Amino acid sequence: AEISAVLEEKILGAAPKENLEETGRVLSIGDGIARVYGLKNIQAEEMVEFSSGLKGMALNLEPDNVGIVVFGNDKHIKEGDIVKRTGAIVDVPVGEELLGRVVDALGNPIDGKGPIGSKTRQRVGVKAPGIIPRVSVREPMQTGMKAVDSLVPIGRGQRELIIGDRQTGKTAIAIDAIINQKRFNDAQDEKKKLYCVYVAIGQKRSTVAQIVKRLTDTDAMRYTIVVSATASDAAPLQYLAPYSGCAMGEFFRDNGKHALIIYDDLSKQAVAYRQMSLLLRRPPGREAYPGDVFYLHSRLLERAAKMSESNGGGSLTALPVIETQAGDVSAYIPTNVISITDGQIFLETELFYKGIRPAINVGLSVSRVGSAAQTRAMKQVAGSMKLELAQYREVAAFAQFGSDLDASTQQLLSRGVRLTELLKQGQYVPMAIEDQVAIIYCGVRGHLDKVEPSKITKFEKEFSQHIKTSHRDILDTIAKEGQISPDTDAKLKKVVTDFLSTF
Amino acid sequence: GLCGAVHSSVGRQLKADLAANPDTMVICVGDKIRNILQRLYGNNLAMV
Amino acid sequence: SNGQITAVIGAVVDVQFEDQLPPILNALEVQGRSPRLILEVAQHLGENTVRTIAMDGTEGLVRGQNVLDTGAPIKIPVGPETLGRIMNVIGEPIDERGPIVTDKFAAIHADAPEFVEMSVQQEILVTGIKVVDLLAPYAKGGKIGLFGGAGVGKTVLIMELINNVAKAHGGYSVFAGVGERTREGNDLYHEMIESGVISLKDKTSKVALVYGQMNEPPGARARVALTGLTVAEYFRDQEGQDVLLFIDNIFRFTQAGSEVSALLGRIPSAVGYQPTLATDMGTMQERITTTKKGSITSVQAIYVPADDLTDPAPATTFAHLDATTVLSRAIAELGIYPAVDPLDSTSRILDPNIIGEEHYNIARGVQKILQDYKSLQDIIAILGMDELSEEDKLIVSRARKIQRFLSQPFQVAEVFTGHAGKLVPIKDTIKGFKMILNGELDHLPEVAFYMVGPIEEVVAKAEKI
Amino acid sequence: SNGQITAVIGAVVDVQFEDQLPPILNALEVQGRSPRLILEVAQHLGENTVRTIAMDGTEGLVRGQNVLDTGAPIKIPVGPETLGRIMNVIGEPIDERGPIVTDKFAAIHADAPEFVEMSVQQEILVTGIKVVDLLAPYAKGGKIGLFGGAGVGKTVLIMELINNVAKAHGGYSVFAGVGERTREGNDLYHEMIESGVISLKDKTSKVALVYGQMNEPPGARARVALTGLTVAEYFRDQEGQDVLLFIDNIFRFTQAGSEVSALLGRIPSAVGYQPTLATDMGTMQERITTTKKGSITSVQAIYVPADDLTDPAPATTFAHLDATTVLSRAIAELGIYPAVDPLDSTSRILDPNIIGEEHYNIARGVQKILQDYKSLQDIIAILGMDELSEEDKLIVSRARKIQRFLSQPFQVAEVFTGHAGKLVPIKDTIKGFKMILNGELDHLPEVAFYMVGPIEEVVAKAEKIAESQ
Amino acid sequence: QLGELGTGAGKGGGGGGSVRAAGGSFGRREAAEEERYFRQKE
Amino acid sequence: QSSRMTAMDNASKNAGEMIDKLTMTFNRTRQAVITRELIEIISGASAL
Ligand SMILES: Nc1ncnc2c1ncn2[C@@H]1O[C@H](COP(=O)(O)OP(=O)(O)OP(=O)(O)O)[C@@H](O)[C@H]1O
Ligand SMILES: Nc1ncnc2c1ncn2[C@@H]1O[C@H](COP(=O)(O)OP(=O)(O)OP(=O)(O)O)[C@@H](O)[C@H]1O
Ligand SMILES: Nc1ncnc2c1ncn2[C@@H]1O[C@H](COP(=O)(O)OP(=O)(O)O)[C@@H](O)[C@H]1O
Ligand SMILES: [Mg+2]
Ligand SMILES: [Mg+2]
Ligand SMILES: [Mg+2]
Repeated sequence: AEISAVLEEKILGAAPKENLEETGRVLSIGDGIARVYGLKNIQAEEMVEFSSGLKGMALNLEPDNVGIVVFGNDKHIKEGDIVKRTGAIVDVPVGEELLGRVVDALGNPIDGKGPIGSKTRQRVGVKAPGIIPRVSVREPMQTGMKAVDSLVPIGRGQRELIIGDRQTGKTAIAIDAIINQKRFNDAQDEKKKLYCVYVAIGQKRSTVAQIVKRLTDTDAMRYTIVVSATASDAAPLQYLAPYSGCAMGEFFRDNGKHALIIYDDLSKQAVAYRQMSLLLRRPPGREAYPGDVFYLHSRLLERAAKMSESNGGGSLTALPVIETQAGDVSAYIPTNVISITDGQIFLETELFYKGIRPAINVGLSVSRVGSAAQTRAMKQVAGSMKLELAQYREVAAFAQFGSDLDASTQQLLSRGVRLTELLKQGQYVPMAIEDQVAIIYCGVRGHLDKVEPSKITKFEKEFSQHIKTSHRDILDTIAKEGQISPDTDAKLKKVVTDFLSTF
Repeated sequence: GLCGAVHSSVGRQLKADLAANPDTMVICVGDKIRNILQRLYGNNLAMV
Repeated sequence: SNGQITAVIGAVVDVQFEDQLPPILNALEVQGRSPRLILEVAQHLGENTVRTIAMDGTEGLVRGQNVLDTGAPIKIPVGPETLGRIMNVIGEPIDERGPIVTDKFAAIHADAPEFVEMSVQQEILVTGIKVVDLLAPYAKGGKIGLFGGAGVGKTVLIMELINNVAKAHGGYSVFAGVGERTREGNDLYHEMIESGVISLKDKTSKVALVYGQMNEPPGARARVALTGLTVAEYFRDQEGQDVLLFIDNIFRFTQAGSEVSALLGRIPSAVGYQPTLATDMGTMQERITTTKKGSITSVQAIYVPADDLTDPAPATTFAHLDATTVLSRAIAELGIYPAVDPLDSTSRILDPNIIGEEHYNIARGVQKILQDYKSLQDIIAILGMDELSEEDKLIVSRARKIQRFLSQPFQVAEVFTGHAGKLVPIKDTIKGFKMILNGELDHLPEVAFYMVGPIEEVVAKAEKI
Repeated sequence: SNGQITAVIGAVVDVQFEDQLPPILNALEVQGRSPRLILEVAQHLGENTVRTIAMDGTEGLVRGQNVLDTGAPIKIPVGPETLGRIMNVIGEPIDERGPIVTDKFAAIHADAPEFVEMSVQQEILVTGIKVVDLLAPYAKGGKIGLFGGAGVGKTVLIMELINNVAKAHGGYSVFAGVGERTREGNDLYHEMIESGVISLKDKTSKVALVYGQMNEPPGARARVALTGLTVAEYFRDQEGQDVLLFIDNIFRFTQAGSEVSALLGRIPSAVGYQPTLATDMGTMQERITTTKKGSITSVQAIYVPADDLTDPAPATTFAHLDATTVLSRAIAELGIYPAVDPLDSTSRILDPNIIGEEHYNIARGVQKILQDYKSLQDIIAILGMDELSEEDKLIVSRARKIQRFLSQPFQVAEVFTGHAGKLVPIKDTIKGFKMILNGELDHLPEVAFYMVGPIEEVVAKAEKIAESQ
Repeated sequence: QLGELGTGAGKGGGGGGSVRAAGGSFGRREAAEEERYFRQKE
Repeated sequence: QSSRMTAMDNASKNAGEMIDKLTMTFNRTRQAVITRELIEIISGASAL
């Protein structure tokens, strides 16, 4: 602390007034970093307020100055401006008043729909739940996609990474998961309701506006909170936005309800955090990232948990998004998030342009919850599907130069081709779990071997309609039983053969 | 096999014979011709 | 107040003030310079010293030279008086046609429009380029990026877009030459005065030119894109117009920022770039958008260094664009022009509910054949064409016919190619690729599909052989 | 003495003392703090200032806050009272079962046992895993490393080793959860309770758990491995027991040291790491050893970043282990579980004079067939299977039978797959692979060798396939 | 999408020789001819 | 035999060309890795 005014008043023995323990003055300001002299009673990661009305967070506490990141444009901050302590660390509004609202990283509404009447505020940096308060992940979290709910299942309380290149369908997976919860939120079952939270980090405001337009048209906005820290916002806002959205989802998790968080995308939050660390003169590491960039994502995603029945039983499900560069998952940030999350959904550009949409690489996509994240009917049909897809994987290569094949092998090749075309699905149309089970069950029991793969989608709509208004007793029978009995299997096969004769 | 386009083009010429003389039995010397042509005209193969 | 120069290192000048510091982004004017030298305040260093970035050359500057504070950021002329004129980064006219007499001025630093002022409507902008109109169609009002290396063709592609879209356009256009050839600026300027888009006689001009080229210092090259934005922002907001903004090229804005950042005392980021690469780009790119007041259709050429799409500057630009057009050197070396990569260009309007079911299915069908061709090309390279007899050879034959048919002669490339330029309606484009996908043209040679616009010229070329 | 906080930058806190300075590795406690934040002295900066790393979150720290020197390093409770309990990095009970009432405390920093105290006993530890028992057999009292990337099966393998060894071991066991998922720690805690290894009622608990997970700061994740090691060292030394030390994941000890090393004023090393990587790993690993007083059988899961075994953290760990089992993604993608690479996993007791001549010759014979299989695959790609001669036909056929037979269903993975778990004796493993090498089962299909424990189940599965088809 | 055999070691499907580790289409050819032979045997 | 001889001749020439291009790509990537790793170490050393 040796500046010319402070040095000179130390020579005179003036003992100056305006004591700098709850206040301070800016020494240097630039690139969103303000070095402030004073603020002696300040706390680490504490909010401050500048004389221009802007807010800031004190990250570096040093004997001479305080390193403060600026929540906005630093053109308003000037050298010698008065910085005041807020007195508390960063907190955001929480509650159900934020459902249907678009907010920034600090909780201020940006959709122009008026003030938010929230009653409670939680600090964004709470500690994750421990070993005791959480229970094993057991409830299915329905994405609505056949390739996800069967092969890479997601349970309530699980971090599942959606990783891929640019324009591979990562946002498509996340938005369709939010849209799929319309069925459960309309129903009377309070246990199966899911309140989604979408966090947009570093995107365009027109991209976020297109997201809100899609969610409002599908009426998914009533249970969705959109936290938006776009590219025009400051790097501290984009860094703070996943923790703000996590705190909003932690309100539902701690109150017995089930919430879903999408961080779209965490690769941009690392870029924002790298910019703050470099401009705070902290020494960089791999790809100029700070050392604590792993702890950045680990302390965020660990707060996604399935609480025990003594803590209300609520869950917090996280779907982080990571963008790779030409499929390089050996980079610093994709490697960290893969090692943190409970599973991955790899999306490949080669599969995307081969017609496979969603472009999920089944050989690279894992899920550490396994069959416990699936319902009983889905577990019965996805296990048989995983065996048949494994058998198809052994025999799918024969189309390269093979010409004569065994009759059983040809049946395996034909059924697996039907299954690969079964896993394809259009965008913005998530299907219910009963429809996914029924279509997959027909695919793995040979009910589609006589159908050309080009008409699989037409069969998927029309046959499901036929067993909906006419054979709804069978659907009630499966729902009450919870699985597929041999008698129900024979009944469904007879309806399939009757429908194929009429087809 | 894997000698080039030998068995593929010869079988292709044989396929043109199947579109010209569908009722002609064919005696093949080699399994590759049998592999290609059994799917199309397995009812018109004398011996391989 | 009045300051004095403390340090001059390249484009970065440190100025110390006595009474009151100018704010960040304020414009400072150096006194003893015969042309105007403008310094833009970047940061406060302490001890009443600010660190500035010069918009021109810093040679001849001495320490202690008086610097005047204008009290405002860089304000440039805006309005109808800028149409048909060429201005530099600081708004001075460089067309030697006198001053830009106007009452309207605007700072080149402005906040991006808020989330409320966003338009969600998407309509297809028909270009006349078959590869663009089919696989990655442009939105009428939206951000379009032209990724490519050096020589793959981005100036030619953006000049063809000016020739097709901007000539028949009910509105105004803005061209921002950012770190490109001054020869190209002279060629485009005389192209406008010859095509009538710029009128030197009366006030019927429709395009405003802003040029900071590759001979300019890094301060001018990192701010002249903001000057082109400010002219286009005035037309969108204060007049409600539909504006075209062509930027050639936006990588030079980021590259010039890295050159200044070396002298700003920052810890370098990945691949030697500035730490604020994404934030500076995001602040600039979010101002280029269509709001409820007016629409801006922006086409931005984007240079990739060393033909690397994983470089931080092109990679962060990908998320700012509705439609991307990635130009490949391998395609250009095959003689296919425009060298658009079919499996790397996206549109964000390639949707059955936006462009139609038949347009979407043909585009997805084309990409499926070309992706199957890329998978088979390793067998073709080492072993040869002997693979799967009828099936894979039909895939190769159709894909090579599609690759030839994606090529198209440009009207702006007619001087150095000889082939007449073709403007192809999008109905003829989807009809032409549907004929190739259906197998109706398997008997034609693949030379007949090359460098001809309509599919009727393909069969006419085949009959000529 | 008493000190005051000078700087707080990340997980690194600089504190200044007026009296005598605390030594390096001493434990400091922040006074005006509710969850008992503890700082560990890392270096003396001069001018009566020491630089520390925080064992908990640093939010809310104020410059000038009083810090108290405990006069000793971090001391944790040790003894039988830690059995069936969960401890954090600083020894506080995090299982919500009240305080750990005990009389014995041990510092988590200690010197490694000397060269005179080293034991050269090497006897084979039978685990029931066929690829482990045959190709890279574990030794009792030796160090075992489970190398692998993310998702290859290190956690499932270390859960299977706990099920097969620690349930009927005899003597205490210690699990150290270092920088992993809290869900996995909750899953293991309840699996131990259901298995009876943890008793919530009686004193018959066998395993002591120490957990510092991904949500912990880098200071806690870089010291929690020393906390679990201190519990294992007390059981080895002060009780003479045979101790099982399961660590997952030991890479997080290295990674958490690299996160704070930049803020400690260190130039980065190659790739990007602390310059003290080999020394910090060496001091930690050489405490985990079999003394002449007692034996510690250590099984450590080792994360391989981006599946690059030449990364400095897995590469330095190789020299510290008697047996290393490398889990490969290529093996896992084929469906083979466990995904142990047969041509990348080594053991020190893989000797004719330790495991017998028949065990050694079959293991070397298996590795020779699998190596020739990799060499022949390039000829298969170009020449095709048609032109290979009957010798290479039998090499490829027996290699695929061997490669399928290395897979095995796990009891802890039964909920994942549905296959019942199987435990295979070492004698049945040697006999089963000898039959495949001799060619006694050349008429069997290769699908009969997939996910079956003994070779008698291979014959039964082949008969079932033949009878059904 | 299933990680076809021979597409690459760690790339979804593969594991074995240099061609199978490299993946692409020759690893697919190696897996195709090998699995065709052993399916004919069974 | 003539077709198999000229097919292997074409395959060996094409593999030889692919070896040369992959060798230059390997040399560029090896040099880029060394340069990038050293710049990261220098940046960490200079930031102290
Ligand atoms: N299952 C699908 N079927 C059809 N089109 C799809 C599907 N999934 C995604 N798409 C389309 O592919 C394009 C890219 O997908 P999306 O934008 O979701 O990917 P992304 O990885 O989020 O891209 P970005 O890198 O721009 O964020 C969009 O035009 C989207 O409509
Ligand atoms: N559509 C086209 N038709 C024919 N030739 C073309 C076309 N586009 C580009 N070329 C060729 O490529 C050259 C490069 O043109 P252009 O200036 O557009 O490239 P660029 O990407 O802007 O490169 P630079 O980095 O030099 O600005 C042209 O002079 C011409 O030879
Ligand atoms: N022995 C096994 N049998 C079957 N699947 C396994 C086995 N081991 C691992 N897996 C697969 O790996 C996933 C869990 O991997 P895990 O052990 O958590 O990896 P890591 O040790 O790297 O965390 C499971 O979803 C499962 O599908
Ligand atoms: Mg997206
Ligand atoms: Mg150009
Ligand atoms: Mg693990």
